[PDB]
Amino acid sequence: GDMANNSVAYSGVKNSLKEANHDGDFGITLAELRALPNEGLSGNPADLERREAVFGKNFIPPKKPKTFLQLVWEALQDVTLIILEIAAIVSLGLSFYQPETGWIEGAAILLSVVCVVLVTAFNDWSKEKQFRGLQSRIEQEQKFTVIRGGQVIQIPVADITVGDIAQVKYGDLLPADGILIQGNDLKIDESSLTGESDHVKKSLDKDPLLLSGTHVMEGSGRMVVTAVGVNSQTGIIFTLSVLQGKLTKLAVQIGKAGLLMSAITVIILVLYFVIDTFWVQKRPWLAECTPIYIQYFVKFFIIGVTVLVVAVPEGLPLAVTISLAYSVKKMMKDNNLVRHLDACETMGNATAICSDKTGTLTMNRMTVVQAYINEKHYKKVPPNILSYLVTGISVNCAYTSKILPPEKEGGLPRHVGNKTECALLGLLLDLKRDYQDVRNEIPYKVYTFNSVRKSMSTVLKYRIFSKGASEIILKKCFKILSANGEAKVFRPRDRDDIVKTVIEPMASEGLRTICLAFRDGLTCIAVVGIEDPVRPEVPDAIKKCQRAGITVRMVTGDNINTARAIATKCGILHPGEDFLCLEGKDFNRRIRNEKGEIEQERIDKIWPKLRVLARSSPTDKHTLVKGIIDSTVSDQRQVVAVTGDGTNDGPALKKADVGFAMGIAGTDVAKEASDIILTDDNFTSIVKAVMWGRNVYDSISKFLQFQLTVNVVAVIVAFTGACITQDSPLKAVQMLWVNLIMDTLASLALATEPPTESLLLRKPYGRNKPLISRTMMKNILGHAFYQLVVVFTLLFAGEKFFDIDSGRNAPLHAPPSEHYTIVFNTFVLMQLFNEINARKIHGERNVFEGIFNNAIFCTIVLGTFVVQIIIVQFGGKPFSCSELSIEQWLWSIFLGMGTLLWGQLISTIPT
Amino acid sequence: AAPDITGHKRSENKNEGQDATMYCKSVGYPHPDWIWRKKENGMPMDIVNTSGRFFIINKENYTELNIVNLQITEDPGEYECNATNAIGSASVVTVLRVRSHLAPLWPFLGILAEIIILVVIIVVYEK
Ligand SMILES: *[C@@H]1O[C@H](CO)[C@@H](O)[C@H](O)[C@H]1NC(C)=O
Repeated sequence: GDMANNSVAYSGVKNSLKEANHDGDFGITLAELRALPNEGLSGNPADLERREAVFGKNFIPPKKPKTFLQLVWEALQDVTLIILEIAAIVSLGLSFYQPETGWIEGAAILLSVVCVVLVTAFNDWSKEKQFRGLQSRIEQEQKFTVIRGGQVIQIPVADITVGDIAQVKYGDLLPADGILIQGNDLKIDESSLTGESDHVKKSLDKDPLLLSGTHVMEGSGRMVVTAVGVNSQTGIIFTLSVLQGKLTKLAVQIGKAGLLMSAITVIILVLYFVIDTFWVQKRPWLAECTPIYIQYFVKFFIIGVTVLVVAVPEGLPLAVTISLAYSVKKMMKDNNLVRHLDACETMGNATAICSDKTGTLTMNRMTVVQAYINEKHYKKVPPNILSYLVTGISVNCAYTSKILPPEKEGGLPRHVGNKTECALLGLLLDLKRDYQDVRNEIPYKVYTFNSVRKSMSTVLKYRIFSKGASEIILKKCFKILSANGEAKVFRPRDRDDIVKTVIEPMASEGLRTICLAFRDGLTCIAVVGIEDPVRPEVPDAIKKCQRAGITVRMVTGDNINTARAIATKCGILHPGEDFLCLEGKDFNRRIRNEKGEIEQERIDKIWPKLRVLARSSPTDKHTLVKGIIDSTVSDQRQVVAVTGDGTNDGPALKKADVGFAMGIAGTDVAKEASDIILTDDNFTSIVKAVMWGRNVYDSISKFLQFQLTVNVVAVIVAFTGACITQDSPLKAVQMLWVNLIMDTLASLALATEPPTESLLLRKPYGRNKPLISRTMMKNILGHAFYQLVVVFTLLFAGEKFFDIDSGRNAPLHAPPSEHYTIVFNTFVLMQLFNEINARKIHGERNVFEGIFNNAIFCTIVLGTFVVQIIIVQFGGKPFSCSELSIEQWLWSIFLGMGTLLWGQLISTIPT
Repeated sequence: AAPDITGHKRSENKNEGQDATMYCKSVGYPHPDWIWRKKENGMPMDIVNTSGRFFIINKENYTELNIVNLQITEDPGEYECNATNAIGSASVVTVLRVRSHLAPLWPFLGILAEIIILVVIIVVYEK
């Protein structure tokens, strides 16, 4: 409890830029030492908890999410349910009294409505639990660069405190506000706070203040934390679709249709009763014994409401949200992390993937395959060669080969730094020489990549050297080491006889040539031979994607033949016909009249031809993707999935319909603007994302044919049975049980499906193609016909068939039934064996095969089977069944397997 | 007054060897005499005790017919009781049916046959 917190919430962070004239008598490291500078961390993992307790904790929570009691309250306000409760109370009300066991039919409605609303609430609660399970792990991974011991390591963003040091650069965020100390250029964004979406300098003269929720655009530097949590400024101010349109339209049409069909059954029932009693079969009996007649009106009205329960699916778009939730939690294991809940379904309808090359297709573990030291193209792998070791070993100060990973079995090491350099040093360690012996030698001026022509050079002992490209540096070169050796002064003899006749016949002709040049007009030490390996899965993956309609279009900043090499080696440019690449400049030349970028010509041309867009800019990728998603030729076009992880990848990645962002070496501005983070950069993970996007849109209709079948069969049974005899055969509790088997439990059952590889054999859908296809409708009407035939055979003639006496028709009081139990059991077990047969759209026939990837389906179907085994023998007079016995079970299970066979017969007779 | 039967079975399903318990409960005064009949070809017939399986216990206002050792060929049909006093008579109908002679076995074979059909179809298509 002793620090410099004299302003306890605005400690120095009030406003720019008249604050740097007086910052607690204007001394930045003095305020640091009064608050703690470079370079120390802590020793005590409780001292961090002291400054947690004293200003403060970083993690800012939302009011989350809702109590379970809140959702039980929420789902008991549907007007259908409250009308059902009211009529249940009235139904038992005209039992007490009338001029026995006429008591349970209302109590069963009341208690069962309590149970069905409890099950729907428990559903919705678990749904929010899986979205929290997503949200926790996406709250991780955002690490920073804290100066701890000089062995600087990445800690999570929540466990940061005040008094520590952050070492920031271009690409990442500001997690906690503060004070500059050291360097640099350091332009930042301020688009989250101020409307000036521009670039602002930061230095120790103007603005030593950094703001959380912004992100650095270029430069580097080093800061000291001021504030965290809600004590931070953004926290204080924070204190003070695509598919579902079709489902809402379809559900409103079903709502109107069922809302009229229930009223038809009600009107027919009251008319049929009053006519068949009092105006005909009459003898009018209008007398003082009224409430039995009002009691029959109550029973008719309960049939109407219990048909409206079935005929309106209570949550239909919640199919999308359930399936997408369970899909998110199982995607997270497949390297594929979803950040916005609309890029799951949208891709989806992918047509093009404007990918990048470096790291996304290749393995990004490159080697040094060839070389030119002994004058020529000798294959895979002397005081001038000592000088060559001085070049290849004294390149930088952060070469960082940490070579003894990962289990010390197979010689597969990884590295740290820009990986061409580590490839260079790695196959200069394969020439059995000590680089670490000569790296001390101590480091004059070793230039960075920043130069006029952008090489990276070194001035050391007066032996000045420089890495950098052959078409960048070899122009400046003066002479060649002659076989150890001597000097041979340049000419266009070199530029055509070596640069063309020897350099251009490189491998295919990759890759990325540099020189490692002597300085003092230069001297050709050697050049290269560089190759990064394509992943072993990529040439299968691009073919598997290519068959699925998606046209991959590689875009990179690279030159020039290199992209052609990797294109033909991967299989994008099938070298039969077409098409052509670019140099980098010509896409800006094609076209501007007059400056330009005419969407007429750019939307026209050259459209299917850019499979390679080499030497790009982020502005060039933005021009391309902005050209693609437009009003164009084919009027289906298009939905694109761009990748990319540069700092300047803001607008392009933002405009496209589904983003992607690398997540090994990928800057944080790219992730905050993204839509899906990949975790191991594999292009096969984009293939798996396309697979899951197929899977959601198939799982919706795979739910929907089951739900639509149960709706049609229940409504026609209720209507026609209620038109011949004066009641529906399904009483008002077991109708709610069929609600609970078709609406919440069914969606949770068969909406969770692992995908296959059969979802990659069809042309991708267009976003106007209808929701109930033809085979869809065939399965619907076929199973509807079979169940109407079985239910009406067991409803009109099951009494002269095996046994026993006709339940139709019956008085009010009543004995339960015996015959209607066989109707109800054949109906429910026939829907349960349908619930396997609705697992195949788009052709048949492997059911059951293979329902063992699901745990949920295989527990819900057999659980509902066992629950109905209990409900039929037990609780008879409440749940309107009776003590059913074999053999009648075994005939009903025979007819259930009957629908399992007849639906398999519907796999034939196509159109 | 006239006899009036109150409680009885409209049906009875039993199986082989069990004991079919049929009863009628009458009210009225005096207590009526009980006659059990059997419906044959549109005419009421008496119960003949050549099977040795009929046991009638008649009290004042309660009766009970108990037919031991049921068989499928003879014992199912239609039965009735006759509660008769000096004022009149009364009658209700209690119907018996027996489920025996296999008894339930035919659709179990149906299940197994249909399993074999669908498994054969899945075998044929996947090769
Ligand atoms: C039928 O005969 C047996 C044999 O004695 C006897 O016990 C039984 O009471 C008789 N039943 C009737 C209805 O006569």
